[PDB]
Amino acid sequence: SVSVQTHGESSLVNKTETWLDSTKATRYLMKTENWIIRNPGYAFLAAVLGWMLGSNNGQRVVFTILLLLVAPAY
Amino acid sequence: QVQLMESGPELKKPGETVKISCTTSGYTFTDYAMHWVKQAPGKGLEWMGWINTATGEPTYAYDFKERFGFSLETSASTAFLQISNLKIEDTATYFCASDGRYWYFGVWGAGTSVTVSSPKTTPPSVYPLAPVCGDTTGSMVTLGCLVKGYFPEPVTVTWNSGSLSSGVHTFPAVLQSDLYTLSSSVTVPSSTWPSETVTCNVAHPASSTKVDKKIVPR
Amino acid sequence: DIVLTQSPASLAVSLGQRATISCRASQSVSTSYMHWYQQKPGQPPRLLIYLVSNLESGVPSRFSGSGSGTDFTLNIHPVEAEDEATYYCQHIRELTRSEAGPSWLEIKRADAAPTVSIFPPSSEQLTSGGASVVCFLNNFYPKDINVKWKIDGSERQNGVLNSWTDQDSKDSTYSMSSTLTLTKDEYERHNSYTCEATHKTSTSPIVKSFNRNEC
Amino acid sequence: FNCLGMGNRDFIEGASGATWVDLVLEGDSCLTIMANDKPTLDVRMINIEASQLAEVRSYCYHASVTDISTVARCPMTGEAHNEKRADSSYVCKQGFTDRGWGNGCGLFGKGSIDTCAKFSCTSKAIGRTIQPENIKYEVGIFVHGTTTSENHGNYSAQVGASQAAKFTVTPNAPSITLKLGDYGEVTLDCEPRSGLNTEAFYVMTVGSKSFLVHREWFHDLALPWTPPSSTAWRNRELLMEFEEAHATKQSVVALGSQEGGLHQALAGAIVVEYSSSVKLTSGHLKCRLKMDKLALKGTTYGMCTGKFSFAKNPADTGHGTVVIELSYSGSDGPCKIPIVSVASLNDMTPVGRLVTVNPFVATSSANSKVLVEMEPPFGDSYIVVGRGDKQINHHWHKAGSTLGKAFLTTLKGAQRLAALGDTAWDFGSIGGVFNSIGKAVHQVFGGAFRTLFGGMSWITQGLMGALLLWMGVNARDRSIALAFLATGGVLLFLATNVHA
Amino acid sequence: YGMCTGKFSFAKNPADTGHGTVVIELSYSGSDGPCKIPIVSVASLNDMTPVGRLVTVNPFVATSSANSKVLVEMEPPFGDSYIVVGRGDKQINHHWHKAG
Repeated sequence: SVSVQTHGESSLVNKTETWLDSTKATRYLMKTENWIIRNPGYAFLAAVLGWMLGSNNGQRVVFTILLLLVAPAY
Repeated sequence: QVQLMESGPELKKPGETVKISCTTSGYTFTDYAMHWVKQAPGKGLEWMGWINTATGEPTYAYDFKERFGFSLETSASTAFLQISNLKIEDTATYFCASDGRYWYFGVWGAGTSVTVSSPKTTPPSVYPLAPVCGDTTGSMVTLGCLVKGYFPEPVTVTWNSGSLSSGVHTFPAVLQSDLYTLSSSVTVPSSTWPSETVTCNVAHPASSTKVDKKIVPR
Repeated sequence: DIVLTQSPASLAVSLGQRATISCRASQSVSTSYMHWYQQKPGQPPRLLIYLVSNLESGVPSRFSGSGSGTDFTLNIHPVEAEDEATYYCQHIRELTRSEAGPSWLEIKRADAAPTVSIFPPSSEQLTSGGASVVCFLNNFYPKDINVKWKIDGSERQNGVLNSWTDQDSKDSTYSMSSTLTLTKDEYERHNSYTCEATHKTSTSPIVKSFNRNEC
Repeated sequence: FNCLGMGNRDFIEGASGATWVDLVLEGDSCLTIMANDKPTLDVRMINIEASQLAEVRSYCYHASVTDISTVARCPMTGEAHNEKRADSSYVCKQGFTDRGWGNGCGLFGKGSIDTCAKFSCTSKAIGRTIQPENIKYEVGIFVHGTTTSENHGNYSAQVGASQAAKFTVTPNAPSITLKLGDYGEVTLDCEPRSGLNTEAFYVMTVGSKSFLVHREWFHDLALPWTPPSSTAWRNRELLMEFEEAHATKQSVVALGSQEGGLHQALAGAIVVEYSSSVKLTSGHLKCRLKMDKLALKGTTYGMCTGKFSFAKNPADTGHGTVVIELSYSGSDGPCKIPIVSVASLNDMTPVGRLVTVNPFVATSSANSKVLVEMEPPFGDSYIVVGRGDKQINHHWHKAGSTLGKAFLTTLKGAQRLAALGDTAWDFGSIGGVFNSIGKAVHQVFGGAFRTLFGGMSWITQGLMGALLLWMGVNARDRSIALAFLATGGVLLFLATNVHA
Repeated sequence: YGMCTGKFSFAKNPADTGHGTVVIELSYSGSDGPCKIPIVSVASLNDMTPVGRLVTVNPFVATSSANSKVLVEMEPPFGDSYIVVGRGDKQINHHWHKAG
């Protein structure tokens, strides 16, 4: 549809003010943050799954911070 | 400078073929498509189509298809409009254009007037027209010159070698048996006729006839 | 798919007065994509307004207009004698690209009555076998006019050839030439020939008559 | 056309050794060439022009429902057929209506209906395909002579002095030779059809304005579209919907105008205007500047013998140079304008270099304004105009010292490497060996790798790079950089390049 | 047959045959014919050394009639090349690139 699969980004030459540039940073995060605020109860058990498996410490967060970004808009 | 010249007025007969040329200047030829626009006898402008020039591709308007064609010559910057099986209804003026795509064009072609008829080249019948008593109104005697049955156009109708243009109205001519009939009327005061010579000079270089007729009183 | 029509088809207005053309496009929301062409008879037009807000190169700043979707306008506040022409307009978005039934500018002046002169056929034409009775109507305004050929008090519509010019360059009036074509034998079997010209100026038709027995 | 007051002004340091140079330029950026025997040049793009554009297809974003027709039938009858399926203008769809004995039928639980609605497009977008030969490039070129605040920003004025020129390079005529008059002639050999990629994208018109879109994404747009000629469209059922079926009543409803969704579908698209020829903002073109005939004349001219004045006060161009305008009141002209850039007043040795070489007075007329630019060194310097008691000076200081400037070349150099693709090494001009293989190594690296997974948008390639940086943590000896190869650079850089 | 002494023109614009070669059609306006048509395929303009080979060997003008169209094909090398028709000022060139 027209809602998703935007032209961005051209990335050919293009040093200029495009149609939407400064709003491109607000595409995902804010809409995904509005999703995780929409569903806080998920966010509590979300990061729990990272500490469950692998016992490798620092890469357990690699699960969470990536997986917490999966659930919004699938 | 961008100026589009075309083949001039063309004399045709039904059943023949013609290729209407459009010569362009001021730009590289293959870089602009040629918009072809027909002007109907009722002065309607009927758009014929545009030819992709690169690539040499004609794009017809559906009404104009299969009896018309768009052909090109790149080097001399001459666009061609080909027409097969000429018809009398096609008598009209044709135009070309230098393509600015969906905003059309900035320059109009010079125009091509095609005449499809079946006449014989004929000198006009030039008649000095004597005004009657009821034709003299308000100190002026109106005089007139009938130009009848000439082919082809144009005819140059002047009065006393064009010396008096004052009340001269040269009227258009229409088709009678594929011949043209017009009339021209000079308006001069009553003191100037028949005291001064008034002679309508009809120059028809197409038939090579320059006719001089002076109106005489009754 | 889209139908275009331009109104008023003929507008008589003096120079300097604003002329706003009421105009429309049938297939709707053209965005702007509407133009204006001025064409004198026997010439190619000239593009007046593109983008609906913007002139071409050669067209002077007196031309303007606005609109979107269906309706569009051509607004010339200082109309001029150079503006005299047949106004055209044409559309984009969908295809095929087509125009509208055009509109004429006419410079307004005082209503003028025609000068009617009906000439009997020349002696040269009679010897040729035909007779063409011509009727010249000169310097009449506006263009609304009618000619009626009354032969012996009876109107004949056969052999009537009406040649009239457009709005003049000098006095900006109209001139008409009517022609009644007959055979010499049919010419000599009918006596009274007159062309009555009715016009908005003269409440009665202007009657110029001659008989073959008269002079 | 010139580099005066442009947003991006970059320079060229002449090493001489050749009269020809291969440089890439842009619409916004203006290149400035400074060489021996060759005056100071301005090279920039005005815009990108295209002559003839073919119509690829169109898209109807806004539609309306007309003439809803639903032919009801009984269960077990199988398919329902409405007579409107003959015309393609009517949008027909199968379906069913659950039937009782109360409504229209003698059976229960099932049904069949054919719902047809005439399609009416309120608004439609149109795309355009670019032909390579039709592409034109208007390249403003300028050489710095005696100038004012008027003529220097003026084109036709410097054409009278033959110091500025315009021209159109096309694939049909990529080479153009233009004369600078008193300073000689220059030959410019460009590459119009390889400057951009003509077939890489289309030009899409949304509403009144037109915009650029990738042509592979152009066909992948999900929305009712249109063939070039006239009538029969595809996927026009997407702007309309259906509902439950109660007896014969079902309402086909049309989606609203998708123009906003099209503007939402546009993100990195460049706004492009047009009149009779489309003018593109950001240029990419590869040209060859041949300076062979360009030379210096009137070095025969000696110094000016009389007082100077400031027509305008000095300032910083922000690009690293200082420009001044001088009104010379002396009548001894034409004369070479004395001027320098010095460290201290007690030291007459020139240090800073003149941006505009050989300042010269046009005519003997007094109070004639002259605009000459110079590049002072870093630190405290002085602008000294004239010799002897005739001189009026000015103090200048520039904090851009080569420490930070080395990064301004480095960091922007990698920025010059990014977004320019393989043409980024054309700043390696009069190249070969290094510069040749430097592009060649990046050639196949530009034809593979970054372009293979290319299409990543902002944090998509940026976030995984931080996870690919973890690939450099877990590795083995001699295998360290193997997982680290594409991680550092070419990936996180462009992510840091565009923030925002 | 020595070289042709006069201006050239493109009867049709250049394109790629898709088989690895580039064909052009040239309308020669010079009246000095019959003459061998000057033409080459070069790497850069500053380098006059021919690199690409002519598919149609020995291009030739049929008759002295001006504006006579001639269709000659050549095979340019890989990368950025140039189609140069003629010698001296008389030449009109074109840029070609082949990614194969």
